[PDB]
Amino acid sequence: TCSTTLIAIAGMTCASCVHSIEGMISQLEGVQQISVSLAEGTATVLYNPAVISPEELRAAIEDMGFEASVVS
Amino acid sequence: CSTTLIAIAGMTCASCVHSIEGMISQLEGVQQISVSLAEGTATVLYNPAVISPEELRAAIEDMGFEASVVS
Ligand SMILES: [Ca+2]
Repeated sequence: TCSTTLIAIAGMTCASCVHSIEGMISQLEGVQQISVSLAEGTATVLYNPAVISPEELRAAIEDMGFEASVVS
Repeated sequence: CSTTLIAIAGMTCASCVHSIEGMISQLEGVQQISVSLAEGTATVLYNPAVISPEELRAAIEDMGFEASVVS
C-alpha cells in the first residue's frame, strides 16, 4: 500500500514548472501520483515506501532548482 | 473551492466554447466552468489544493486561445 508525504516547495511561479515537477517526480520508481499546489507551495506524493523515500523525493525536487522540505 | 475569472481571446463559435468547457471542466480539481462568448471570459470553480489559475490559463492557451487571469 501507498504512503503519503507532504513536501513544501519554494519558488514555484509558473504553470510550466508545476507540470515539470509533476512529470519528473511522477516517473521515479515507486511514485503513484504527485499533486502540486502552486497556491499552497506544496506537493503531496503517494508513493511505495518500500522503494522510495520522502527525502529522495525532496532531493529530486531540489535538483530541479527549487528549495524543498519534507513537512509530514 | 476558489473562483477565478479568465479572459479568453478568440472564442468565435459555439463548438469552441463547448470544447473549452469540456476540456477544462474535466481536469482534476475543476468543479465548474461557465464560458461567456459575449464577455470573452471563463469563470472557473476549482480546488486550489489541486489546480491553479495559472494552470487553467495555460491549458486554455494550449488549446489555441490567448488567455489571461483577470482576478
Ligand atoms: Ca497536477
